[PDB]
Amino acid sequence: GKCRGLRTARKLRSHRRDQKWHDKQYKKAHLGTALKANPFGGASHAKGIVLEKVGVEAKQPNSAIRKCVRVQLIKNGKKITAFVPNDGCLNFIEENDEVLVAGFGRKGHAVGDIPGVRFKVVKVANVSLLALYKGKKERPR
Amino acid sequence: GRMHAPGKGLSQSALPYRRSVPTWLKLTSDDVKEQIYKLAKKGLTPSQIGVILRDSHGVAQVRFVTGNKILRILKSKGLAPDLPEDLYHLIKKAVAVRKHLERNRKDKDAKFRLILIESRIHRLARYYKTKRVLPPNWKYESSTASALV
Amino acid sequence: ADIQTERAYQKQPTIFQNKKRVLLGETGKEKLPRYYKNIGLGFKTPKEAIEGTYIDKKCPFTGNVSIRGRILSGVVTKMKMQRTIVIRRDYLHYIRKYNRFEKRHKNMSVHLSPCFRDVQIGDIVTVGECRPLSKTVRFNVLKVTKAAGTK
Amino acid sequence: ARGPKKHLKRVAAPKHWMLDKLTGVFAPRPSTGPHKLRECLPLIIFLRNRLKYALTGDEVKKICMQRFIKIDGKVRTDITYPAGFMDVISIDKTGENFRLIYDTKGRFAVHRITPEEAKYKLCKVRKIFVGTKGIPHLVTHDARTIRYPDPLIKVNDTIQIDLETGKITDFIKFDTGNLCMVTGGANLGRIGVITNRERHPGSFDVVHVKDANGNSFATRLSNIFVIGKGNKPWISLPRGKGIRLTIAEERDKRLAAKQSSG
Amino acid sequence: VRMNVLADALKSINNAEKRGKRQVLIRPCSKVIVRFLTVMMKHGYIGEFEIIDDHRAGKIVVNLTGRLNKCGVISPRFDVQLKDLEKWQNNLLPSRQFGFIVLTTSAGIMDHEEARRKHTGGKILGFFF
RNA sequence: ACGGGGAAUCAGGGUUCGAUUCCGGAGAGGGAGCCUGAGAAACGGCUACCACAUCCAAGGAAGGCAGCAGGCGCGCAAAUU
RNA sequence: UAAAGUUGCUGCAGUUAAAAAGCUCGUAGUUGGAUCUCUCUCGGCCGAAGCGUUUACUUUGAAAAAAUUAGAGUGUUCAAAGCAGGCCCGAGCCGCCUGGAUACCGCAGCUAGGAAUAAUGGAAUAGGACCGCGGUUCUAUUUUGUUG
Ligand SMILES: [Mg+2]
Ligand SMILES: [Mg+2]
Ligand SMILES: [Mg+2]
Ligand SMILES: [Mg+2]
Ligand SMILES: [Mg+2]
Ligand SMILES: [Mg+2]
Ligand SMILES: [Mg+2]
Ligand SMILES: [Mg+2]
Ligand SMILES: [Mg+2]
Ligand SMILES: [Mg+2]
Ligand SMILES: [Mg+2]
Ligand SMILES: [Mg+2]
Ligand SMILES: [Mg+2]
Ligand SMILES: [Mg+2]
Ligand SMILES: [Mg+2]
Ligand SMILES: [Mg+2]
Ligand SMILES: [Mg+2]
Ligand SMILES: [Mg+2]
Ligand SMILES: [Mg+2]
Ligand SMILES: [Mg+2]
Ligand SMILES: [Mg+2]
Ligand SMILES: [Mg+2]
Ligand SMILES: [Mg+2]
Ligand SMILES: [Mg+2]
Ligand SMILES: [Mg+2]
Ligand SMILES: [Mg+2]
Ligand SMILES: [Mg+2]
Ligand SMILES: [Mg+2]
Ligand SMILES: [Mg+2]
Ligand SMILES: [Mg+2]
Ligand SMILES: [Mg+2]
Ligand SMILES: [Mg+2]
Ligand SMILES: [Mg+2]
Ligand SMILES: [Mg+2]
Ligand SMILES: [Mg+2]
Ligand SMILES: [Mg+2]
Ligand SMILES: [Mg+2]
Ligand SMILES: [Mg+2]
Repeated sequence: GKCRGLRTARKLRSHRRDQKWHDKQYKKAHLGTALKANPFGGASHAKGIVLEKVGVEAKQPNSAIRKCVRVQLIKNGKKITAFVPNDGCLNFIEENDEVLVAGFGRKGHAVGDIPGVRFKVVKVANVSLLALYKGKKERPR
Repeated sequence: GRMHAPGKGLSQSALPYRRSVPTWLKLTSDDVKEQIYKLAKKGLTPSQIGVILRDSHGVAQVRFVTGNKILRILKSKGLAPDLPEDLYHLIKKAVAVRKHLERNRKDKDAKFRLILIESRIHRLARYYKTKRVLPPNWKYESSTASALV
Repeated sequence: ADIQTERAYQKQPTIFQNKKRVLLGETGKEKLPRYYKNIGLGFKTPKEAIEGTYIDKKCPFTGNVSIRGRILSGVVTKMKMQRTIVIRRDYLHYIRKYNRFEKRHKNMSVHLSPCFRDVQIGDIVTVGECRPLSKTVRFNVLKVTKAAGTK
Repeated sequence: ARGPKKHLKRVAAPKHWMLDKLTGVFAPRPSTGPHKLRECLPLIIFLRNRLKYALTGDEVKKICMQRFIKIDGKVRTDITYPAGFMDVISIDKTGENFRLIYDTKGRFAVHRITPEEAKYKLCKVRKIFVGTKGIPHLVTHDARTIRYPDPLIKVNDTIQIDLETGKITDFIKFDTGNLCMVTGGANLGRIGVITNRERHPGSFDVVHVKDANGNSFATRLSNIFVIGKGNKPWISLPRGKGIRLTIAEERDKRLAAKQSSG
Repeated sequence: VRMNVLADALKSINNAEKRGKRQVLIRPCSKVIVRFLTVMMKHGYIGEFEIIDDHRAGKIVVNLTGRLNKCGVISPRFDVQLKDLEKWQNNLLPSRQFGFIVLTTSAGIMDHEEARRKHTGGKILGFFF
């Protein structure tokens, strides 16, 4: 069992400090490898340049073609696959455009049928996708 | 349980509640002390002296009769060994095991038992150093052990 | 003779030992008057300091030091430097979270005056604070009490 | 810093000045003088906040430059002059005299005194030393140095000084049974009789005081100022005689006063 | 080896209480055990007990009344200030209408309420309810 | 990772934060050396090297916004010359 | 951050769901069986001096920046705030009354009582306590009205 002596504070504290490293989330947050590997580098959003448009096949048992864009970030130059979520919003994005990209909602984990996609497009050409979808603002042009 | 064995025996002695000398015992304190001195001069450890007194002279407990223990009586008289009897027996047993082991190199059990005996010797030596019975430089060494006892 | 071991002459600065006198008083005894002082706080001057002949400018009784500050205690652990020893102070540090304690220790280099002799490893020493005598020494030995095993 | 500091933040000012937070960023830093920065009351604070004579700092300067205010009988034009315990402030234009005495709350009080009383003050002996040619010198709590004092006067005693000539008239010895006021700590502003003194060599001494009502407390030796011999003070006391009330009895007194008002 | 005697005595008493026994034999004896039993008996939880005196550490025979739900010991003996007593009361006692925490103070061995009356702290030994 | 006074969440324990108006420390692009003065190794003082950089009649002269506004750049990210 | 008693000191698990070292010895660390109910002298009952074998613990007391938090008072029209305000006027033409509390501030360091619990201490080769009595050596002050 555990030691219950009156002078065992050092042992208890040292053991807890050493056994906190077997927690997945504590080690992920305090090790530094995840932060280094994160393309955003800890930011909530990022800006990138749309390299191209791609279609990702939805994982089984669902069957569909999810429209995504390959983009390259401006601050570090990494390449990222982002999702354009709406019905027909892929026609609002042109190549070589500048887009704002945020996370998908699961802190770096893939969401839904889309395999290996953890980012989504928020604004394209400095206007929000919601405004374009609802017809409140037009593309600058 | 045992210090170096899994056994958990219960065999021991139970002294009677009464501390008074029995009426039939005719011996006085001085006579018992003289018997103790004669036995010690004969070359007997205090344990053997107590065994002899119990078996032959009807002396159930010397501390009840003379008011003192055998070792303290010997120390007061001056007929006391330099090192305690239990440590002497442990060192003698270690010497015997080591003498056996040198002619039998493949007896791993003897090596295990020798390690246990030497651990007990170290424990007892440290305890006796704490009580200043031994000088704070006395050391048990295998070579010196034969001359020690 | 035995005192004079350095390249410079070892003298007590506040004692004038060249006072001339008649030839009758020279024959009697060449006994220099000793300089000593009471350090206060109830500590008594060891007889070896008053009757001794050693020279030590850092001695609390016959030297030019002042005892003011904290009075602490320790156990003698090492005696290998010249006129200075190393003592150890043990204590317990409290950890609020676990409601328990942990054992901790500190080491102090303190100055030992020649008046204190027969000091062994493992006896209790009461030291007092003074001005920095060296890089690491800030305390001076005031009292020495023997261990429990004294005969 | 590379040298002396010349400003004082308003929130970092002593709390017995009772300054408000939203008036400004700075507070009047007291000038160097007889009293410590943390234990004095600047002239401007007493002149505009306590007495309401001036509304701004400019009006305090306009009053001071007319040479109307006197501290210990001498005209001071400095508006940040450090005025401290047992000091006399005279305004001849309005014919008013005040003495700076702590109240039971530990704040300097507006205590008016008779012009006859305004001619002397009490001082605490801080140092006794013999100077050149074997002349004794006595140093008080307010930086006054007096030559040739009475041989019986020692430290921690009280001397009465005539402000006109600056000479000792008489003195009170520090003995049990005398009247004392606490000038610092948690018991600041309390008045009582000394009961006993505890001596700790190499450390601070502790003195026990008991007030008129029988409440007992203790302080350090440096926080005690002997006011009078026995139960009779040598100065006039403020509205409160130095007895500190508890919160419950302060509430009771306030409610009784409200009930009798109207 | 046996390192706490009060713990063994309290465990024996609790086990015998669960089984519906009328008397309990606890050995070895100790004056701390006697004080704890006296504190329990003053509140009517156990009843009269007798100390059998052999020439080595003694034994105790305790009568049971069936009113004891739980008696236990706290190890290690934690220092308890008078302002931290309510937390121990909340953690260890079942309700605020019954139950007692046993403390050893400089005045003696008593319950938490008697220590509140005498305005003193100490070290926690155990509890019973 | 500037440190505390403190902040968020919290049955009782506890976890996380504190560049930021108060108190201490350090720095003035990076180092180093000084004059004056009670007090500075000061930079809205000086003298050099290192990196940038302004005018020039090519001989020379003059630099330090992590002070208030303001400008470029950087970025998801922050105001009136 | 809580939810997470999924980092468990309070307060988690280790036969089969993840898990106890192949076995033994052993230093450091942690833990450890019962027992034991103020003082002479010198000065004015108290004052000085030694206390306590010492601690740990608990209860006091002193010193402990403001601001924030908790909290008392106060109709910022309420509130978040602030430290302000109230009363009679025949007008006080010397205007009157009153606040600007208190609580907390860990650890370490000071202070005074408690004596349970937990450490440590004494007289065993008696060169151990207490009351006395002779022998020897080394220095200081006072009295022989002063001075050697
Ligand atoms: Mg995983
Ligand atoms: Mg599924
Ligand atoms: Mg489907
Ligand atoms: Mg074992
Ligand atoms: Mg057997
Ligand atoms: Mg806790
Ligand atoms: Mg500055
Ligand atoms: Mg000023
Ligand atoms: Mg930090
Ligand atoms: Mg940094
Ligand atoms: Mg909480
Ligand atoms: Mg909770
Ligand atoms: Mg901060
Ligand atoms: Mg900070
Ligand atoms: Mg930073
Ligand atoms: Mg600087
Ligand atoms: Mg700069
Ligand atoms: Mg810059
Ligand atoms: Mg530069
Ligand atoms: Mg100057
Ligand atoms: Mg510079
Ligand atoms: Mg500048
Ligand atoms: Mg500057
Ligand atoms: Mg700017
Ligand atoms: Mg500019
Ligand atoms: Mg913003
Ligand atoms: Mg911008
Ligand atoms: Mg959490
Ligand atoms: Mg919970
Ligand atoms: Mg988890
Ligand atoms: Mg619980
Ligand atoms: Mg689990
Ligand atoms: Mg398994
Ligand atoms: Mg196994
Ligand atoms: Mg061990
Ligand atoms: Mg025990
Ligand atoms: Mg503070
Ligand atoms: Mg505060």
